[PDB]
Amino acid sequence: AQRVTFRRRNPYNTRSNKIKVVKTPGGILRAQHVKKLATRPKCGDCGSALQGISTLRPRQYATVSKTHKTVSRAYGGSRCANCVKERIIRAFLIEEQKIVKKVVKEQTEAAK
Amino acid sequence: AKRTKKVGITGKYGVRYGSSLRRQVKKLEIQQHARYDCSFCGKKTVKRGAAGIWTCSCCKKTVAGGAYTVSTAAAATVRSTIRRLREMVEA
Amino acid sequence: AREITDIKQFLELTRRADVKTATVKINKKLNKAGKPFRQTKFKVRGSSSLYTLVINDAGKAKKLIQSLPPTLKVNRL
Amino acid sequence: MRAKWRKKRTRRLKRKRRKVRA
Amino acid sequence: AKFLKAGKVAVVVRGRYAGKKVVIVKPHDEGSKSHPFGHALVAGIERYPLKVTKKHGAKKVAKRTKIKPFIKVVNYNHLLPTRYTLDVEAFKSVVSTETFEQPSQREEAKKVVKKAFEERHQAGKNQWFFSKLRF
Amino acid sequence: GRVIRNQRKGAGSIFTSHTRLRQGAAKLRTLDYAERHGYIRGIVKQIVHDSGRGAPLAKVVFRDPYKYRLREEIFIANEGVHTGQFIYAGKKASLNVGNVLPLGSVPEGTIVSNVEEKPGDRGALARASGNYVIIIGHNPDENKTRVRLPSGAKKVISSDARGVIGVIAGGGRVDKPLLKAGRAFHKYRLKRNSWPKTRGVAMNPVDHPHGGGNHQHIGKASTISRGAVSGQKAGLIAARRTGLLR
RNA sequence: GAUGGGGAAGCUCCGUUUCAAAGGCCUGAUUUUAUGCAGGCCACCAUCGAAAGGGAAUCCGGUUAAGAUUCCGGAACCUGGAUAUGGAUUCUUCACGGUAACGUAACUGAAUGUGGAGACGUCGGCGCGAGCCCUGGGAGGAGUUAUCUUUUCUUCUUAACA
RNA sequence: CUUGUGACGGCCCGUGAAAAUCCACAGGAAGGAAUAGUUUUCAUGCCAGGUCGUACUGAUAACCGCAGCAGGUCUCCAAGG
RNA sequence: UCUAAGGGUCGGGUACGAUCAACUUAGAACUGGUACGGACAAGGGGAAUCUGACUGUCUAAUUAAAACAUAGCAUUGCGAUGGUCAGAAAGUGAUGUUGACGCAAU
Ligand SMILES: [Mg+2]
Ligand SMILES: [Mg+2]
Ligand SMILES: [Mg+2]
Ligand SMILES: [Zn+2]
Ligand SMILES: [Zn+2]
Repeated sequence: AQRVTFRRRNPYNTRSNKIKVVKTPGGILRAQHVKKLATRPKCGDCGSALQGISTLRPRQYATVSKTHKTVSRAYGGSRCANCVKERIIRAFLIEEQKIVKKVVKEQTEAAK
Repeated sequence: AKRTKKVGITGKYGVRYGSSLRRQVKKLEIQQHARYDCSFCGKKTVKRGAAGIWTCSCCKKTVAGGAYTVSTAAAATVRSTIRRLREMVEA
Repeated sequence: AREITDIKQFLELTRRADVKTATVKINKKLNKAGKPFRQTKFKVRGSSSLYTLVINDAGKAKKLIQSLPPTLKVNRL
Repeated sequence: MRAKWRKKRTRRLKRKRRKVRA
Repeated sequence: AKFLKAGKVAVVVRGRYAGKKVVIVKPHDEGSKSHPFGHALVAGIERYPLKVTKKHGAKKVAKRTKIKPFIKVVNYNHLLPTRYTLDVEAFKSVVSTETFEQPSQREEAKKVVKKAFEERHQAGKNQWFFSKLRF
Repeated sequence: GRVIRNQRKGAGSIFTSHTRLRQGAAKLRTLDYAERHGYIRGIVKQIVHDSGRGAPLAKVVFRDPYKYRLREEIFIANEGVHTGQFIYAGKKASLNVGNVLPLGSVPEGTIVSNVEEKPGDRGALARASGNYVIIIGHNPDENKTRVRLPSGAKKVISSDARGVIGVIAGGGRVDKPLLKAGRAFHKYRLKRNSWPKTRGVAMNPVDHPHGGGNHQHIGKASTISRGAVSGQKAGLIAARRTGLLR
């Protein structure tokens, strides 16, 4: 039934002043300030969370290696897999559309 | 069971504000909170986000529409006469 | 603050030219209700980490004790 | 970082190539 | 009729080589024991050769005309077949089902697939196959 | 006497508009070269809600023709525009909803919105929700177009002015009763400090022309001359007629 | 709130990117050498404004008459800079594996562009976690005991970091 | 019970900050091996981290109300019946 | 002093049995100086009239109201070289990151 205190000079319950009660090896209860939780990185197109990317505060991404921040695909840590797939499909199909459009538009005015 | 005889969603307003005002508010909130057919994915998944913003939960499209309904009659007749003028401009 | 689980990697760690100090800890442990055995912890102080090797067998534990280098300052406790 | 980090990387490579120049 | 033949060129849409152009050398419509799906035994380009102009004299040309190939089993649902085609005779005998599960054989097959791709690229063949799909 | 409330409003101390949560000025794309010799295609990325505004906004992305980069313009969303729609802006643009054709190149009876007064001010007319401008006639020699405004007025503007084809989204808003002083509070809380309104007849005579008296009454006539001065213009300014017509 | 400007007899007022010739950035080249001349890149455009907003990184035990997340002992982490060794990669120069979602100790990438994080209302119910509360057995200590009570109270703990 | 969090649902003519800062992707400039290199986003190893505050009260006696004034003054923890 | 109902987890070739743990409700006897939400805690109600629709606000230190506000209704001005308002002036401002489903005045 021990009661705890803030360990810093902020006495207010702000977003950066979150505490958690822990039990020390001395057998007493003590507050422990916890940092704010990280949000998962989002896809650029669909806006959903990228799978396989570590979830850290933005300064902490400079400490981890490249494997924790990337996937082994084109647009790896940036776009979702289905978004990359559909833009590959879109790219190939409408360059083919442009080829067919170009040959038809040259052919009609070559005939006329 | 049918809990209210006639007030429906305006039953949250109690006896306040007058019955004829509550009638208009009921008629517009039913349109405001109903679901609509998505013109792209074909499902009954379009809902209002804010006034004029109608987003589909399935295919994640977002259409600009009327304040309380997804399409107003003024916009319908405007789209009809734009289509008619576009067919006339080649003829 | 790190667990090391390999004997040969522990031996090559003990001669890392920044290691000065090791400590050997004896504990009385009970794996089951009838068997009080002795556990040895070999704690090697590196420059940024403390590496602990846990040995549950006394013959292997003492064999590591003569296997320690002589320049390494050891603490028996 | 990435900017001061790339500057530190090129500084390390420049120093290394200057000493292996000799 | 069916079109997923042993000489077609496709674009991979999933995996490490997504967006890369491959040539099918060995179709398998009714799958196998280790692959219970309709698949193929494609070979493709991981690193495309770069653009070559008049300014580069022969050293940058030999540097920029390098091709890094790969060989891969892929599902048909992870392929996008195209209208073009590419002749296969030089390496259809050296890439096969037993040349996988063996890194030495994969290395040896990738060497000769690389040699074939460089000779076809230094000849004026298949500009669409050797171009990079930009997306 | 004191300085009255509408006289105090022009200093802009507490009467400035609350613009913290607004997403930018909703202007048309600038009329550079592409928009007056051909067209240009952009993309609708998202349709968003604007604080203090009844209409939604559209974030349209174009490519800069002179530099490798992307430009993001804020349009006022027309009713029917969806995300992922291609928007065409220019002289040669096809006549569809959302396109940014100039007014000289649309036929009779066209309904447009976000209309420039002069060519180049990037939208001035018919910008509130549900409003639109109708093209009433053309005049090729001395190149002007007549337009019908939302007020019913008929303007004669240049034929090089641009307008977005269709009506502004979010129409029919004012048909819903607010029902609550709290709803009016939250409505004006993001616009400006002009609410609640104390009647001037309920004041003291130091505070308003209408104030004072042993009964709440105006005193003189409430129709005020246009030549009146500041502190006098409280009432119906320059009224041609009053009363409810039948 | 300066500057460029424009008012004002003037103390000063307006304005904050404006009717301005508004600057600095990296590679280097040269090794009379200093840092100009080879280059190339970029156009925000002062500054002030939160000990409750955003934000790199520390915990436990002990210690004083009076200090401690600050001292002592132990155990960590971050930033800036130096740097060598091992590992990795390469004669197919700049890695392999998995159908795939993706995995690993690593596994060049300038200019320029794009995306993400920072970065976000309120209420309601439901799920999960931590601490506290309640409680059983057991190992210790204390209390009541005419009678009764295998009883009443108390100790049985585990930090950051990996 | 207090508190943190997750997936949701209701509400709005209210849809509920900005910047510093950090990371990734696209691109392929340039540099590159064979008797040798290239890499320090992998591991280990080396050095440094300046300035100012830091005691105590925070209220029927440490603040403001002429004062050791029943007044006023923001917030965290919260046992059993 | 009892009764009844409301569960979990394990068990079945190719209907049930075992174990464990909850406070919720309903009912029945019996009993007492008819007491029992036993202290604490805790609505007086009805029939009408005047007035303001309601929630809300104000005269800090004599007036909290029927006063003010309010949603609703209606009128007026204004298409930017503009309406209303500011400034001694200005290459000056507020509405205005605005445009008649808007702003301003009643
Ligand atoms: Mg990963
Ligand atoms: Mg106000
Ligand atoms: Mg009067
Ligand atoms: Zn995506
Ligand atoms: Zn849909």
